[PDB]
Amino acid sequence: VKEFLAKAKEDFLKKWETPSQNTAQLDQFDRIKTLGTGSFGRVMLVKHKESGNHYAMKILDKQKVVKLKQIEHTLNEKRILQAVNFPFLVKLEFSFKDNSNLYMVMEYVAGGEMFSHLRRIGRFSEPHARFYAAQIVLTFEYLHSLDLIYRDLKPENLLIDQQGYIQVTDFGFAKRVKGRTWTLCGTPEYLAPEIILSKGYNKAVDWWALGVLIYEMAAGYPPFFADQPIQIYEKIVSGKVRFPSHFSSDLKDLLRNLLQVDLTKRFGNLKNGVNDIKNHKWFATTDWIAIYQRKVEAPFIPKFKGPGDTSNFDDYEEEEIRVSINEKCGKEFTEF
Amino acid sequence: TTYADFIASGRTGRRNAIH
Ligand SMILES: C[C@@H]1SCc2ncnc(N3CCN(C(=O)[C@H](N)Cc4c[nH]c5ccccc45)CC3)c21
Repeated sequence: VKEFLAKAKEDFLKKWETPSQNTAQLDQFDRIKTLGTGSFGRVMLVKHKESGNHYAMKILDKQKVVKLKQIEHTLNEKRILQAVNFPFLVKLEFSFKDNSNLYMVMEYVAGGEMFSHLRRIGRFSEPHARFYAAQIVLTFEYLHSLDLIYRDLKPENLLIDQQGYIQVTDFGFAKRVKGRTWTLCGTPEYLAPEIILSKGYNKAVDWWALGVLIYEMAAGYPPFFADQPIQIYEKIVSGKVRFPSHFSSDLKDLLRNLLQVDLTKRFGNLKNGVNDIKNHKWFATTDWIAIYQRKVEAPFIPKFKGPGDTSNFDDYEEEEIRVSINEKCGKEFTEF
Repeated sequence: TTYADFIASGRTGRRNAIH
């Protein structure tokens, strides 16, 4: 594993130091349908004209990015995504910009969000939840070894591919950082206590969030929920967790060590690092190399309906892609 | 049950990032 990560790091740093830029343009694609949405634009299923391949095009309105003060985070997202390479990370296939928008064109993952399947089915069995969890463990091992913090783990940001495996999307809050960092960002249910308490935090926030994800997958609801974000934060900070009746002893023990307020005690954050998690009883049946190699048979394979089927995705209202004749925010996004 | 309280709550749909 040490030699694997060493070469991964040389590969990543070459791309981090000289990023890809301007690798397509809007009129190379025909827009088909919205696959998903957010505050600063949207994701569309598109067909690339010359190859016929389908992609998921994330379109960000530069003026909305500036309004929500996400300039630097959007530059982080794209610089990081163009540089990384791991089986469970979605690939950025192209990127470009025009007078109005920023574009990141990814491989289209037609199985939909884990969030959809999780809410519909209700909850995942422990073997089903552990198969997904193991991929996230290996993915955070890889990201953290590049000094990247992910910061937005949740079922909404996990897509299920045609093999039943996970692809992590949405690097909007990902950041390359060697020290402590301070931005209040993430999703409320998934925030580690040290984020809420404004004291500076590091990569162990991702391992707390893996705790929240595993709990939610296996319970069907998160460990801390309330109608408003402020009431969510009060519960996280008190830190008391209750477990469903059906949770295994092994699972509850893993969760008490991930959802641990005390940094000196939180798994993934000790001297043994990720191996405290890999070697936990809950993961005893996990063959870590076979998961990396995608040799493990997936517990659920979304119904496949041909290239460009969107039936594993919700419907969304459809709006014009406006491109001004005046360049917006040209300086701010120069490096994009 | 916690499941009922969750299902009756206002946070069962896709959740937005904060900034
Ligand atoms: C963009 C990812 S990358 C490959 C892929 N394939 C299919 N659908 C996708 N969707 C589109 C729909 N999504 C959503 O609607 C989310 N519920 C909200 C969201 C807003 N901005 C984003 C940026 C990246 C990922 C998701 C979002 C997530 C992923 C994606």
